[PDB]
Amino acid sequence: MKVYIIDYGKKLVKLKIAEFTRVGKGVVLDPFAQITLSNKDKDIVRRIGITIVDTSWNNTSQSEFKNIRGEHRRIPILFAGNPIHYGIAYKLSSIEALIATLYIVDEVEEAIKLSNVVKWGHTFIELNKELLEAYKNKTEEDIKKIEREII
Repeated sequence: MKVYIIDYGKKLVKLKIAEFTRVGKGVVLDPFAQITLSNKDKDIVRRIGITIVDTSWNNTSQSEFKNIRGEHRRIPILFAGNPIHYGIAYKLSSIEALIATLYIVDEVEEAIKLSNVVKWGHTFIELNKELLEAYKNKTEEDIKKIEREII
């Protein structure tokens, strides 16, 4: 699918997968969003795409997500599989949030090809795989109750 990035993430841009933008497009991954990503954002992702705001979980605020154009969705609980934040909840990198999004929108197939862009992409998947499987192609409410259980 198409991937966009808002910057005030060199990898995805170098690898032809993403481009920069000033205006949000498609589904905007937003930790401050009330609506959780589900199987209803599936066709928006396929036709329009995914917008990423390049930032950290710790020092971000809602001010940099607030007026971004597009459909705002948060990602359910997941654990970073990168060698820097391994095991820590919610602290996903840009490529991990992409892998997660693709998995949940019933596109597990491409969550794999993207996971080979980085050497630890495989680690992130198998660390959360049936968490990802329990998330895949499920409705938001079905996805959200599970998120509450793990906590």
